[PDB]
Amino acid sequence: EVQLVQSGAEVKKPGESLKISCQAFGYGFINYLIEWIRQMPGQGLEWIGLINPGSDYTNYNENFKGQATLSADKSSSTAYLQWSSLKASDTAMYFCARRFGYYGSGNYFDYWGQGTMVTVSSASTKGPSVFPLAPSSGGTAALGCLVKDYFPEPVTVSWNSGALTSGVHTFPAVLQSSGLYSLSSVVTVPSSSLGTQTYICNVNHKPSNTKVDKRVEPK
Amino acid sequence: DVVMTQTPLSLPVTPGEPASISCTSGQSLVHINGNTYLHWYLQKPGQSPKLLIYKVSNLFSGVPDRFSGSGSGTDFTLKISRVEAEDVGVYFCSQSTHFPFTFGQGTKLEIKRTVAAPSVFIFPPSDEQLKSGTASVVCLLNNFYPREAKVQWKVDNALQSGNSQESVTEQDSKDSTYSLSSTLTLSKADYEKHKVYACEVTHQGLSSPVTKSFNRGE
Ligand SMILES: CCCCCCCCCCCCCC(=O)OC[C@@H](O)COP(=O)(O)O
Repeated sequence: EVQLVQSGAEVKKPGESLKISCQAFGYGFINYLIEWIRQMPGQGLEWIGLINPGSDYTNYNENFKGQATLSADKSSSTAYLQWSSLKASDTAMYFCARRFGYYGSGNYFDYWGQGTMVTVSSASTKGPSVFPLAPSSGGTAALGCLVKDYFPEPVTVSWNSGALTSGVHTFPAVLQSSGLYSLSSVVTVPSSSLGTQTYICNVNHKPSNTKVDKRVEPK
Repeated sequence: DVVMTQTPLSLPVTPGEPASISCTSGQSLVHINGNTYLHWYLQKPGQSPKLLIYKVSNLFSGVPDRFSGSGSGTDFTLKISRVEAEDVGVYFCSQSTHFPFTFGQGTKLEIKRTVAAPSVFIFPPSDEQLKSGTASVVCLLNNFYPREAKVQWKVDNALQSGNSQESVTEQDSKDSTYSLSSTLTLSKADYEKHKVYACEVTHQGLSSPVTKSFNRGE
């Protein structure tokens, strides 16, 4: 089994540069054809380029030439993508992949790195505020937590320390005009339980070392 | 560059029925070497794409023979003999005949189920939030199908614009429904100016538009 392991998530300011890695494991790195492909917010695949570490062979998407630089270190079996003059619109998941061998080789691979999430923004790290979405009306009631004004992505939300998963909906974050993210997490529960059962949403924002438990109660 | 155009953009499918998806390239994908390097990928949310079919019609190892690919030159088709639940996600066509390598914009396969009206809920801003100087008002549309829905915000009967954002769940793997949140954001100063806050929802499942509201206070 061949695997590609990419470097960790990156947060960058507009105008800065980045360099992310794609580490290969298996003999024969020198004959690999490594491609880089980015993917925008639940969007399309943008092909950046291809590199053959065993030679000077590279091919770049013209649209990214002179932002993007592909390189490879044969002694460490690592491929790299450098990107200069980063823009907010460069925010994306960046994948490395090994799909092909030389034309005529009969080789079809489907090796993908796990992806490197890259966020480009002038915003500073900030933990969320957590506000209750209180239930009100015997059938089923909805309640939740609004998780507001954090940066960067992601936050995790559980209910009652992961004891409640059924009927929970945790929405994708939206980026506000302030440059901070916001999301809601909701659950539908029996109406009759509301007087008796406790509901607490548990919010973790790793990038800010933020842990918040918010008890959601009627009224 | 070789532009790849996929249709349809969305394909609701009922398990057991056939499905077919189209990819057109802006130029022939026949390589000088005689081969046609057109491939099909399937991507699931949060994951990398996975190869299904290479060189028009060859099944990648592990891919079941309910998948097939056909076509030539500029016109290509992926087909599924009988759809299964696992076939859901975004299909991409891919060419590696000409640099720069390119991809189609994707076709999303989702489960078709009977029409289900949303359950609608409105949430006033919390006292806690109000103290910090801002008001968020949340409207929840829960467990509906199909995805098309209209949410309008009325504040004292006046239509709001430019101050709300919507977010939508991925299709539920078990009940095949969506849920949607719409969040109206106001300054505290602007929120206390008005009384009636209303969320109006339009959906195929409802006879006429459904409205949840509260009066600021109560
Ligand atoms: C002396 C020249 C060597 C330098 C060449 C390095 C760059 C190679 C770029 C090749 C792009 C390959 C795209 C592709 O689609 O590959 C398919 C092959 O896997 C198998 O081909 P086939 O099915 O055996 O024809």
